[PDB]
Amino acid sequence: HMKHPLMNVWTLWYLENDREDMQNEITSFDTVEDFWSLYNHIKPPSEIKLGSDYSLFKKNIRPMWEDAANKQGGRWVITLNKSSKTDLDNLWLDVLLCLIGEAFDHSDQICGAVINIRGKSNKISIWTADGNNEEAALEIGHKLRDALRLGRNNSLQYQLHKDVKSIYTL
Amino acid sequence: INYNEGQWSPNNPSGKKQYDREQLLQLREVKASRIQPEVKNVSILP
Repeated sequence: HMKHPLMNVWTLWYLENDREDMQNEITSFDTVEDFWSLYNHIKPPSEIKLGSDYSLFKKNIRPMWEDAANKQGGRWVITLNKSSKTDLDNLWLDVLLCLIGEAFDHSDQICGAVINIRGKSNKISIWTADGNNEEAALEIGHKLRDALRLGRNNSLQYQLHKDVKSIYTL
Repeated sequence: INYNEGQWSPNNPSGKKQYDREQLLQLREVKASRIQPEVKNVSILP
């Protein structure tokens, strides 16, 4: 009954690889308890089919970089040199808790997060609104590196959606 | 759970709606967090 409200409304998406039509809107939530109600009953990233994606974006922002909300932005990309069940699920969940918990000073610049299950490599990305906002992108990047305890097995790179060169590397 | 000064809590509805990782995970086990949600797609259900 007495749920903890989130600062923003969030929507979970699931892309299933096949021949926009495959992006599927799962559900939306605006409290901590409603988030856990969702996460506790769905497959972790380590269990979804090869070629699928999970995405968590603020309500009415689609996980598509060409949309107006994302067109001028970029993404912090996390790569795993050696992938494992543990790192995939822990990193994705920790990323979701950073987003819904508003762990960044530049909250307004966060659009959402995407995890790509691509077999031998896997990517987790945090999409921001403006790739030219140097202060916000770096503040979010430093927070990710610390909150996720990224290290030798990881690389933290900021890339413009329009671009493959990187703007920043942590 | 424990709440920081200025943070939103049932005792402090005016507080900032910002939550730490540890606080969020502590709420994972409450009764409201264990209810099954309504979802459109099934393939992501175990």
